[PDB]
Order: sequence, then structure tokens, then C-alpha cells
Amino acid sequence: LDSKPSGNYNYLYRLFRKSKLKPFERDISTEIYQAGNKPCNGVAGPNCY
Amino acid sequence: NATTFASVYAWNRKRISNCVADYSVIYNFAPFFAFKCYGVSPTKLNDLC
Repeated sequence: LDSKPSGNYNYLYRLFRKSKLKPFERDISTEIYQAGNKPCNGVAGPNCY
Repeated sequence: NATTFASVYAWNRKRISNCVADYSVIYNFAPFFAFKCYGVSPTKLNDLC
């Protein structure tokens, strides 16, 4: 039922969030990635994971 | 900062240890094209043995 002949690429998962999660918490947002020894600003290019 | 490096086929090997890790002098150079840090986050080196 869940599998598709064209591939189910729409489903996602937020593995690379920065700070820690606590049990029974809700975290759904834009989740901009700001890491490295540089301000990424979401549009730089080096570290926009 | 050496005048002579090695070639791509005859890539050199240098083993250096028993020291202070000193991850601060490696950021001396500005025009770094790539600073890829797969596996270990680039700011969490200074507390690992």
C-alpha cells in the first residue's frame, strides 16, 4: 500500500537538527542549518546542509 | 608551509604525535578553497583524544 512504482521521495525526516531534543516534544519548523566556523545565513553555499 | 610538496601519485606520508593537538594554527590561512570535515564537526576537535 505505501510503496509506489514512481518512488516515495516526498517523505522526509529531520536527522540533522542542531540542538538536543527532549522526550515527548514537537519540532516541526523551517529548521535552518547554521554550523561551521562561519555564519551560513541559509544562502551561503559552503555549509548549507 | 613547505616550499616543496609531493605529487598526486607519490603522495607523502607524515606521522606526528605525542603532542598538543593545536587545532587553532590550522585556521591561519584565509584562501582555503575546501575545509571538508566529514565525520567530525569542525568545531568539536579540540576536546578529542
